[PDB]
Amino acid sequence: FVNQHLCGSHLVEALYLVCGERGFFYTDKT
Amino acid sequence: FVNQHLCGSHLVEALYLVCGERGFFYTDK
Amino acid sequence: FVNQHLCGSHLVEALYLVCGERGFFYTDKT
Amino acid sequence: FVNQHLCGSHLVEALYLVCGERGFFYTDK
Amino acid sequence: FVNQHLCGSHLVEALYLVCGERGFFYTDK
Amino acid sequence: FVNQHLCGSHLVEALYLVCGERGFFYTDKT
Amino acid sequence: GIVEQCCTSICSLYQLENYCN
Amino acid sequence: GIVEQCCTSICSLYQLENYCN
Amino acid sequence: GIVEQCCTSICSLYQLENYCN
Amino acid sequence: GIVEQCCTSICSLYQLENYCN
Amino acid sequence: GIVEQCCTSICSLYQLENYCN
Amino acid sequence: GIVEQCCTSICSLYQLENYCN
Ligand SMILES: Cc1cccc(O)c1
Ligand SMILES: Cc1cccc(O)c1
Ligand SMILES: Cc1cccc(O)c1
Ligand SMILES: Cc1cccc(O)c1
Ligand SMILES: Cc1cccc(O)c1
Ligand SMILES: Cc1cccc(O)c1
Ligand SMILES: [Cl-]
Ligand SMILES: [Cl-]
Ligand SMILES: [Zn+2]
Ligand SMILES: [Zn+2]
Repeated sequence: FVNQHLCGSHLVEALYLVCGERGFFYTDKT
Repeated sequence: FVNQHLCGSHLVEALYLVCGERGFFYTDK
Repeated sequence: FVNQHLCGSHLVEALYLVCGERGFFYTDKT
Repeated sequence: FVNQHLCGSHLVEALYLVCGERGFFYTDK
Repeated sequence: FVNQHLCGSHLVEALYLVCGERGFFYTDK
Repeated sequence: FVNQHLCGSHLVEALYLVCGERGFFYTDKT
Repeated sequence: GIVEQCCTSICSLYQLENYCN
Repeated sequence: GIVEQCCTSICSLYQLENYCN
Repeated sequence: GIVEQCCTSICSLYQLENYCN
Repeated sequence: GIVEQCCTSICSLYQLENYCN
Repeated sequence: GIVEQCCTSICSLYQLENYCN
Repeated sequence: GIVEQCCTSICSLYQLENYCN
């Protein structure tokens, strides 16, 4: 897996594939 | 099962532009 | 909508969805 | 109407790499 | 021939997240 | 073609279309 | 839901905004 | 410039539509 | 146009360059 | 290969990792 | 924050899954 | 390195094809 900052759509995208069927929650900044 | 999996790709990305800071859940089923 | 700098393909992509059926014009730098 | 709408996604993005600074129009119809 | 060409788009991108620094080859045929 | 730094998935993506049927090799950092 | 609805027909930004928060 | 209004500075939605056909 | 032509068959970079400027 | 296998059915990250290095 | 753990600092895979449903 | 030639410095098209199979 990437040792990189995932910063945007890339963050989401990543989550998208990491999580897959499970699904996910994106809060953005907190 | 791709064409909904490749579709979703886009949805999550566009849900990101539109939802800004509010955030979203992505799940179904 | 995002309070963010949209910097590239992201710019285009954005336009793509903001505009939709209308369509768009991308000049790049000016 | 997605599969031309998801397709286009890609076209605009690739028209961006290739057209560099000249720019493009994206429209039809 | 798109729907494998638009598909691949995604594969190369996801092969990028997952393969990190090891790298990959993308080819067939 | 873009006079820009191509920095990630964008790098790959680019390669993807530049190379096409030929195909490609991504080493990442070296 | 979003997928039946937006992966069959094109959701505009407006429709998509529905599935925020 | 869209670039100079939305890359060098942040852009609103409205501000984006300025650039539709 | 681009969509009939490139969303049915694969446009290479070269074909795509046609719809610049 | 990857395309027959992942463009027909969804490859998870794990399956995809197979085509690294 | 996923953003503050994976954008402002690098994230591992594990670290990402924390944010699945 | 493609990365060190096209990320750390700008790359031309040609310069990219160097990295095709
Ligand atoms: C539509 C759907 C169902 C289940 C999980 C998901 O991430 C998405
Ligand atoms: C092909 C097409 C028609 C109309 C509007 C668009 O943005 C694209
Ligand atoms: C599947 C496939 C065949 C040939 C070339 C490619 O880049 C990909
Ligand atoms: C923006 C977007 C992407 C994919 C499908 C849709 O209905 C809408
Ligand atoms: C680069 C690209 C994307 C999608 C369709 C095409 O014909 C070409
Ligand atoms: C991540 C991904 C994208 C496209 C097809 C797949 O099987 C998997
Ligand atoms: Cl697609
Ligand atoms: Cl970026
Ligand atoms: Zn796609
Ligand atoms: Zn990016």
